[PDB]
Amino acid sequence: PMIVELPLEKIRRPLMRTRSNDQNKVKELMDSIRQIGLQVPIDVIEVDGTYYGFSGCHRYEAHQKLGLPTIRCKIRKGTKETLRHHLRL
Ligand SMILES: Nc1ncnc2c1ncn2[C@@H]1O[C@H](COP(=O)(O)OP(=O)(O)O)[C@@H](O)[C@H]1O
Repeated sequence: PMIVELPLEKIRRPLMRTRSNDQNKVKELMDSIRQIGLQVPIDVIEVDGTYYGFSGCHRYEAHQKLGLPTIRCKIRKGTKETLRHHLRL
């Protein structure tokens, strides 16, 4: 697993419907990343040449509200089942 800087516009976020993000943690992470940068890269799954992200909601929102183009990611080659497992009620 190689850490890659992926643009924010390429990570599909299917769980944005459940975006109960506390702006306090978001702003704390914004300040910390603006200080020392992102330390824990988010988890991204590649399926059929498309990137999906289910964790790292606060970090993603912080990168968005900080005006940063890319974010560090640890990409895992995934299948249709691990993509379907995350999309199961
Ligand atoms: N530069 C950073 N400053 C502060 N926290 C960071 C940084 N990089 C990664 N993190 C991680 O962000 C997490 C805190 O946000 P959290 O809400 O848990 O993340 P998520 O976005 O997955 O919900 C911690 O697990 C922390 O290790």
